[PDB]
Amino acid sequence: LQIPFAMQMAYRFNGIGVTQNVLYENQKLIANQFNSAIGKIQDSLSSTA
Amino acid sequence: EGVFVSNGTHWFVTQRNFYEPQIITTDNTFVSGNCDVVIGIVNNTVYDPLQPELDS
Ligand SMILES: *[C@@H]1O[C@H](CO)[C@@H](O)[C@H](O)[C@H]1NC(C)=O
Repeated sequence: LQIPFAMQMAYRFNGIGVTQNVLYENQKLIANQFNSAIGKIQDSLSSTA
Repeated sequence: EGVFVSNGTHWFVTQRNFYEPQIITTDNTFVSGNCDVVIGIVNNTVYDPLQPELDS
């Protein structure tokens, strides 16, 4: 069933017991923290065997 | 506890796992802040079930 990705992430926030307005009010920060955390994994897997 | 949906012209709340549309009210929704922050918010009326009793 399709759903917009920020609305899926808002359901994940309800699932951990965080009220979903906390996602929509911080969405730009949450996306930047996710994108940066995937970047650190490229660096770890590039640098270290 | 739900999701907002539209049939194309009108807006409803519904439960997430089974389509059952309901009028959007102060009781099936909660407020947080103003409309300037949320990416993709839509203008619609939210009904207040006390107001008909004050109109009486
Ligand atoms: C979806 O993307 C369009 C541009 O393609 C934008 O105008 C709109 O505000 C976005 N809506 C949501 C719910 O993110």
